[PDB]
Amino acid sequence: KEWNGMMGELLSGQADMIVAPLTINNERAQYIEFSKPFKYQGLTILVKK
Amino acid sequence: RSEIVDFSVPFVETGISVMVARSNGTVSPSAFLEPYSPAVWVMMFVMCL
Repeated sequence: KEWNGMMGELLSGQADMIVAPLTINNERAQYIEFSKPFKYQGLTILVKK
Repeated sequence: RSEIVDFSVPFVETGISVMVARSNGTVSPSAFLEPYSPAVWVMMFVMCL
């Protein structure tokens, strides 16, 4: 019932496209459809110099 | 290939990358002979005088 954030907006019907830095994972892929990635990335740690 | 067939989520990344041999043994720069800060050298000169 609770899809918080921009994902809920697309699913509910407010917006039919979610152009944004949206990561591709299993949970979202089950409900919405993901296009081919436009940028390959991965989690990393940022620390102060 | 994606126009006549239907691919899936890319499970491995690829691309036109560049391979360059690493420069073994980085040489100390010209200004590597000064471990002392510039204020260090000036203070030493003033003390000598």
